[PDB]
Amino acid sequence: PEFSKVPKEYRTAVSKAKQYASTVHMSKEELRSQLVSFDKYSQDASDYAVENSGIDYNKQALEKAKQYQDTLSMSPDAIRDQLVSFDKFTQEEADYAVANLK
Amino acid sequence: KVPKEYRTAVSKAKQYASTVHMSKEELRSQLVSFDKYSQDASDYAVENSGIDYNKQALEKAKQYQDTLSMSPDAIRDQLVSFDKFTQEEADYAVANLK
Repeated sequence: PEFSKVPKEYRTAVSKAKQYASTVHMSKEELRSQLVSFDKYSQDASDYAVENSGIDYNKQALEKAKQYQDTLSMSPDAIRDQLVSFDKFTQEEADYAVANLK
Repeated sequence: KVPKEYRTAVSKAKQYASTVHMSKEELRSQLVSFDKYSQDASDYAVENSGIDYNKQALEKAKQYQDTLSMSPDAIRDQLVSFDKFTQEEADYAVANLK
């Protein structure tokens, strides 16, 4: 749905989604839950924001993967499972993240 | 009295405490592996940046609760087992969840 025909709330949710993605490295599902649970956006505004904020979730997975590697010295395989099972990144996002680790 | 690099490590440590919310042990490792500080500069920074690790545990507890819809008890275990916060930091964090 085009940006100009969308409620103000959806545009504010997009602004908030961009803030979260630039600071905390969330998967689409983590961000979807954050916008509803913390910011109190409706499910529809959150669902719109996670898809329409220009977020590259492969890059989000890579940044989270680097954090796990640097803060905890977790193995690439342990990081891949954590990103999928726990953070709820897709398998392809987690595979891309770990292929770009040290 | 302290080297410039110890003071920039403190300034870097404060940046993580305002946006990322790492435990002392996660931050100690981060400053070395990611930021390329010496182990001595990192060990100094994690203790001398005025960081409240109780507050860091609470901020990280809120992230788990809202991003993953985690229960208070699952968050408590996660903060200790995964994040390496102390038990006292994790107990404070969970007691302060709404």
